[PDB]
Amino acid sequence: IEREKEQAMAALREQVASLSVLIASKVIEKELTEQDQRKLIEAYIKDVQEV
Amino acid sequence: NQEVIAKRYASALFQIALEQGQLDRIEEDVRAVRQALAENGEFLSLLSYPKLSLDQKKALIAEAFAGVSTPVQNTLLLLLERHRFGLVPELAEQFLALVDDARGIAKAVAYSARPLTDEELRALSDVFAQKVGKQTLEIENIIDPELIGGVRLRIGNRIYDGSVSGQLERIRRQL
Amino acid sequence: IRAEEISALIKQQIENYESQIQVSDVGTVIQVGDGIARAHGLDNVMSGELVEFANGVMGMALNLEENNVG
Amino acid sequence: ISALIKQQIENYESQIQVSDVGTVIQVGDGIARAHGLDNVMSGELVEFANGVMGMALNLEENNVGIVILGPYTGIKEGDEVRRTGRIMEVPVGEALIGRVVNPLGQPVDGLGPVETTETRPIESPAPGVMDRRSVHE
Repeated sequence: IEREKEQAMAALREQVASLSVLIASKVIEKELTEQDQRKLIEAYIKDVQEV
Repeated sequence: NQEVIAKRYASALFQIALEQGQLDRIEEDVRAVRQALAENGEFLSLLSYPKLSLDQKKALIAEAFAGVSTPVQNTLLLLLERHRFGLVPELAEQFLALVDDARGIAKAVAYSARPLTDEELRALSDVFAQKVGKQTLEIENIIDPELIGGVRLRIGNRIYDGSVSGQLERIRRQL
Repeated sequence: IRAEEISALIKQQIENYESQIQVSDVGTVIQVGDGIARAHGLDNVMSGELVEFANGVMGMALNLEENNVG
Repeated sequence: ISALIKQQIENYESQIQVSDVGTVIQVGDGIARAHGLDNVMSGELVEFANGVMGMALNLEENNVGIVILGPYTGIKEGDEVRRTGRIMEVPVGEALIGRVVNPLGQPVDGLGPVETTETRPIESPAPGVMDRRSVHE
């Protein structure tokens, strides 16, 4: 029961983690794409150059 | 087994094109032949038909491909006599793949959610051509919006995913 | 460029020999031997189908492979 | 659980990564062939798209004979097979003691993860002739 209990807790974090990722993406998706896309390309190019 | 047999033919045509010194006239013609054979598929079923004699099929190629280069015409007439005309578009595609290693150019496909401007395309092309070793780099863009505000670049078989891979690695490292 | 002209030439070459592509119901033999035939052609054969030759000798189509009929 | 999740979100930094990918051509009864993967090694963990692992035994002239280490019914022609970069190895330590584990090193009895620090490759050379000693105990 003690082990199971640790598992129920972990499983519980995971079910919730799953929901959390889907919303984080939806909020992210909702955010601007004009200026932010210009930053992301600029940043992408800069990043590749570090890598 | 078919791709390596196409690669043998494409390497032979590549060696004769590098030896004869007429590389562009071979390359553009094989590109045109590959486009024409990808356009229509009934020509293979025409040339596989048994009641047509081999001289009629050879004259059919010599009439239909009268404008092509001479080593390309000799290569395709050898392909006809070996019953290997069902293997010609793969060897044409692998010939165009192998000739760009002689030119040094690589072909890259970039999946971006927004259509990128040409200056950033040229900058990333020069940067990863200096990285990969190419003299210049060709970039093919796509209009797939599934990426989360970024571009992912494919250099041959090695990709550069940085659009949704941040959130994917975040939810992978969280759990 | 030249690819459109080559496509038009091969399309005219297909349209010139379109009467000899009667292939969809008849066939021509490739291999003959030991009680076996392989026939190019015969697009609309059923499997296990009774099939007559030019002699009136009957035959049975067992293997319906991609480019020939056993 | 929220404080540890916030600490993990603050500690993690986003970056780009390579994959050295290849595409499947044949999927059949536990074994997949694949184009690409031009720098794959003989005998390494090669990872499919749905998270199932696989070992690369046959390296051939234009395809890799990948032997699928799990349920293969979710793998189709055209899936992406990324390269991990490490020879077949199992997580080996003191934490394995008293515990039921599949041959990939994963706990199968369902009692939590196995907390081992260092790994050992599964196909390693044997002890030599001078390394032995006559069996006496």
